[PDB]
Amino acid sequence: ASIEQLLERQWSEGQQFLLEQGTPSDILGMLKSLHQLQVENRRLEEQIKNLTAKKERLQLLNAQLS
Amino acid sequence: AASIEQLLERQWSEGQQFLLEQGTPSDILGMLKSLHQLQVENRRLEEQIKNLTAKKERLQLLNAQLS
Amino acid sequence: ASIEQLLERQWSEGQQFLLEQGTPSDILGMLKSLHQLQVENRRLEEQIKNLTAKKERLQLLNAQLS
Amino acid sequence: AASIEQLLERQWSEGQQFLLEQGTPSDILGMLKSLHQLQVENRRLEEQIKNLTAKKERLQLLNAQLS
Amino acid sequence: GTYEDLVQAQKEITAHNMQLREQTKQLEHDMAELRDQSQLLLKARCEELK
Amino acid sequence: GTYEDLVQAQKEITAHNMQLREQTKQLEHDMAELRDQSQLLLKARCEELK
Amino acid sequence: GTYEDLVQAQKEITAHNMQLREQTKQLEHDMAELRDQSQLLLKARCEELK
Amino acid sequence: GTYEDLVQAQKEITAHNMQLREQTKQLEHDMAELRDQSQLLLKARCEELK
Ligand SMILES: [Zn+2]
Ligand SMILES: [Zn+2]
Ligand SMILES: [Zn+2]
Ligand SMILES: [Zn+2]
Ligand SMILES: [Zn+2]
Ligand SMILES: [Zn+2]
Ligand SMILES: [Zn+2]
Ligand SMILES: [Zn+2]
Ligand SMILES: [Zn+2]
Ligand SMILES: [Zn+2]
Ligand SMILES: [Zn+2]
Ligand SMILES: [Zn+2]
Ligand SMILES: [Zn+2]
Ligand SMILES: [Zn+2]
Ligand SMILES: [Zn+2]
Ligand SMILES: [Zn+2]
Repeated sequence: ASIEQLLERQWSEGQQFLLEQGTPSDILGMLKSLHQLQVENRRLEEQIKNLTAKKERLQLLNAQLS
Repeated sequence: AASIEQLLERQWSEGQQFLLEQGTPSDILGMLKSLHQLQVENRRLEEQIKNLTAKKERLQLLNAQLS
Repeated sequence: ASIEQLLERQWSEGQQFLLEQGTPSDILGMLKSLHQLQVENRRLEEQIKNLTAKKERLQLLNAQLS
Repeated sequence: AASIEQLLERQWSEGQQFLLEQGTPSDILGMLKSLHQLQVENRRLEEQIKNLTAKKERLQLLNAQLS
Repeated sequence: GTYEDLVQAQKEITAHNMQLREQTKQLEHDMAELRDQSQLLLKARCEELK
Repeated sequence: GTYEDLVQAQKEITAHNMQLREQTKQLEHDMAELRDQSQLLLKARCEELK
Repeated sequence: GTYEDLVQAQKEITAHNMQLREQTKQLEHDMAELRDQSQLLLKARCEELK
Repeated sequence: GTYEDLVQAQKEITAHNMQLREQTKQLEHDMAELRDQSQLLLKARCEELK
């Protein structure tokens, strides 16, 4: 596989590559913080997407019933 | 991979191959691709800025020495 | 006035009467707390009433326009 | 007011006179009035409870003394 | 709003009243039983004076 | 008793007021949704007029 | 530079996520309003059928 | 949603790009001016050797 699994695998790749590169740990700690934010964001975006879609279906339904 | 640039380019290919296979609209893909290309150009510019900034300072010193 | 002025005047009456009566101060302090709560409640009830009325008018309007 | 009861009864009259004059529906007024009357009956009951509770305890002691 | 508030107040005041009535009925019954004992015990004391 | 009645009234009105502060925010949101919908429906009715 | 870019991305996504937590609550309320309205409109259509 | 997010990302990435281009143009201009001075000053040193 899904969007989430591919993005975890790519994060895992990138993180390894940068460690081999000697990347300063403050930059790596920041990237780790960003990764967490992006994973959290995906869960919240999906909640919002599902609720939004149901809201719009209900608005349509209520316009037909009124 | 040789470099971060090559890794990002590979990771982007994988992602485009995934979205195409799950079936994402042409417009959304075309949007994501131009974004990708701007991000590639932006990193190139960030690098060139860093390099030109150091070179400028060395020329300032060179010019003072030659005067 | 209005409802609010009459209720303040009645509170002022009652409070005086109970003071003349020797009413224990813990009971009077509680009544004072209740009075404040009721005045606060009136302001909140009026906000709610006005918003509720506008919400219902908008729902009606949108049912007519759809 | 003579008493709290008389004050509350007066304050209620004033309030009913106000609502009637601002023009409140018959049903709402009829609701408020039965509420008022239940509150009057409730205070009367609260008082009688207090009095009967003390009397009961004095009879318990009286009966123990008479036995 | 205030209509639903009045319905709720009615419910609570009425439940309070029901409870106060039950309590008052029991207290009156308690008092009646205790007064019966008082009258019985007084009568026995009066009989002991004769 | 009357003391306990007052304590309970205090709690109830305190709770009710906090519900009304929350409901104010909900109703404000309800209004933004409604006005947005009004604008969309009006625009669509204006399109049908041509 | 790339460092500053990352700090800014962190702030933006942090802010966006807090907006989405608030929007979740709004949308939950929107749904309760909508379902309530659905039930009312359905009941009224059922009344007209007789 | 994600569509509006992509529009917003586009806006920000494009603004960033515009800024980076302006900065790069100015830096190239700075470098050109400084290299002109370098060539002038070198030539004067070479002339002093003759
Ligand atoms: Zn992860
Ligand atoms: Zn998910
Ligand atoms: Zn590079
Ligand atoms: Zn590319
Ligand atoms: Zn006051
Ligand atoms: Zn007011
Ligand atoms: Zn009394
Ligand atoms: Zn009365
Ligand atoms: Zn209320
Ligand atoms: Zn019994
Ligand atoms: Zn009571
Ligand atoms: Zn609402
Ligand atoms: Zn950048
Ligand atoms: Zn909403
Ligand atoms: Zn978003
Ligand atoms: Zn210049």
